[PDB]
Amino acid sequence: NRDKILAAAVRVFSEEGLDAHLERIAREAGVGSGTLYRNFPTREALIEAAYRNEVARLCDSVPGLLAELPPAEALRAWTRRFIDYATAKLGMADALRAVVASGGDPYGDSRQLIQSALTALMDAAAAAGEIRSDIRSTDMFAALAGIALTSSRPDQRAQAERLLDLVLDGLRP
Amino acid sequence: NRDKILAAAVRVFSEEGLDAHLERIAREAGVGSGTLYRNFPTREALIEAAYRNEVARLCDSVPGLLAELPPAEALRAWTRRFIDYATAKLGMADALRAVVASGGDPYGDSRQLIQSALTALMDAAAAAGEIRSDIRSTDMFAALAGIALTSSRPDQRAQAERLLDLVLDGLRPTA
Ligand SMILES: [Cl-]
Repeated sequence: NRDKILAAAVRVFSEEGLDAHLERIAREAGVGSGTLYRNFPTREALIEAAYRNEVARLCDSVPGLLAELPPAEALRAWTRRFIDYATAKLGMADALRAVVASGGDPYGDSRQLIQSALTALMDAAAAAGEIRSDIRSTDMFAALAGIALTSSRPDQRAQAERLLDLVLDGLRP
Repeated sequence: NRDKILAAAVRVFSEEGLDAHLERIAREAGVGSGTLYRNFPTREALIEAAYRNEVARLCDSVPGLLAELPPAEALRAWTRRFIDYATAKLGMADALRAVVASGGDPYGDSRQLIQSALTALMDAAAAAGEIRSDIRSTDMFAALAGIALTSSRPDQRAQAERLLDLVLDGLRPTA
């Protein structure tokens, strides 16, 4: 419902930019525009909420991934989700740029939250002996950030996947 | 510098709500007020950032706590940090309201982030056999929230510690 509105926000802001038709987001989410407005009264609030929700969905996937997969495989799956997040962030670049230029702070403590999710994955994989234990999570984060910077476009997805494979291979015991 | 400002903001807004003077926050953070205005050009932007920082610090303590303590004791230490957060939240009630009434949203996905931190703690403690595995993290969240609502005054400190003990005892395994 909320997740539906904010998923729709990512899509519509990515396609239409800052000037997106808000009624389109409501309708795609199967919701009235009064409902959209009661929850997200300004377009900047909606943009920021959509960004924050991408961040939270990425971070909050970790316990479930660790529950279902061996920890190095959990880390690998999560790195794909990190690129999905990067591709989303890039998709709504014009919208996020506008919120910042108008005085907003969509980002807040997102970098720390994402770093901590990575630390949780890497501590579990290192404890299991599935990865080396001497790599810092802050350096892995920088590696993923660079792959985001070079390879976040939808058309760069194969290169992004191969670069993720290379960095994950750098973690091998 | 930012962590300092934001920590000071939470402290001052939770104590004084909207009577908070920005000069007091700058002072406690040890920074010049121009520096504070440069970074947070609006009182509501300061309040929102302070709240979000408080949530993220609470969530991000989980890996480190699980690295240093047996997982049920990690859970216990973190639940005290949760009550610290929820007490601050209650104290910042007027300030958080003012962020809303200007069309902003301090809360975002905070509930989800904090519930997930709780899930991480409870998953580890159940895997280790140190707690039962059949309690829901949304229920544990509501239990801790309730303690913050009943037992937030400085004179209720000991009660809050006893309620935390009671809730953690409800988590005890069969064997
Ligand atoms: Cl944040």
